Amino acid sequence: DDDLDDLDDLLDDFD
Amino acid sequence: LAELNERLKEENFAKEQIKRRFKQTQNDCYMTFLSLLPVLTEPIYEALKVEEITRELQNKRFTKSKTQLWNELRNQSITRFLTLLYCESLLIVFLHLQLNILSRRSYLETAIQDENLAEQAFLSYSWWLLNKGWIDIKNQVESSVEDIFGDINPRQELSIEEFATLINKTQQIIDKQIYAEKSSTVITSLLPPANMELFLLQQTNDMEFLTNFNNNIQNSENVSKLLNELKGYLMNDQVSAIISLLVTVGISKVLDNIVVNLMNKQIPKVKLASLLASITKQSNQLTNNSLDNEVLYTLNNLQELDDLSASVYSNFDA
Repeated sequence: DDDLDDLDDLLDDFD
Repeated sequence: LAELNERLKEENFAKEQIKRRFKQTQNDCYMTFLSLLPVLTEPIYEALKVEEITRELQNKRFTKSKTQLWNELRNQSITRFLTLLYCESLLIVFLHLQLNILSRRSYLETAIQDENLAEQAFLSYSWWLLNKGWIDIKNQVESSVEDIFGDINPRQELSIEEFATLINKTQQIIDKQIYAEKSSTVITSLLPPANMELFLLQQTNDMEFLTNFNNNIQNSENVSKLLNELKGYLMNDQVSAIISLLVTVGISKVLDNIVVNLMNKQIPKVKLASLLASITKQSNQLTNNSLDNEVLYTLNNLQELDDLSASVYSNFDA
């Protein structure tokens, strides 16, 4: 759930 | 002596012409591939909506659970990348076999409209993969991606070699399934079942052609001959090896590019998610049908593929 939290940053690397 | 020199000038002329024709046929294969590639990529991109999942996850940041979306993004981003690479490879091999068979036929007829009709039809069969066969490949890829990546947390850090190895394991599973005789998936993905040949032509050609084509039952028999030859080649282990090799070389170029971008930025391990995003950007490069796309040039000019093409072109005993 915090694993998920940290993953959030990486969403921008799809740009 | 004079007449022997004349014969050797004729035979030189013939070998020059045969070599010129082969060379031109190989360029025509690459050029036809580039023209068809958009017709293939579009369906795949619409079906595997990597970008839509990405947008939904971001929305959540600020209805499937986050956990669900992230596992979905993992499978679909890898599935799309390998589906492109496999479908492209199959189209490349398919066109090299088709056009080389035809070119040989033409060369022999010269060396010696109905004939042209059977050639036109034969060429039409690229529609199948573009409008059906790719889905089977995508299903097989999706299954195999699940088998290897399904349990891996997107957060997990991997090295590029670790990731390459996982990609390679995925590939070996895919290969084992698509070449497996059930006629293999390859065959059914590139060629319609017998009962659907006339359907394909009706989807690809007009009534004028169809009327002319059906006026003479020899036209259908000629196409059946070309398809039997082609299917013969597709069932061959050496052709299978080449399909696998094309994919392998594709993956290699893509991963080299990812490595370079990394090194440039600053190899430390990177999170799986980062690799999913990287692959997706590189995928975009596989779909570019430009003359300056070095990856697609490479795939269309591999030695094993030239060797295959040349064996077909020179198979006069077919």
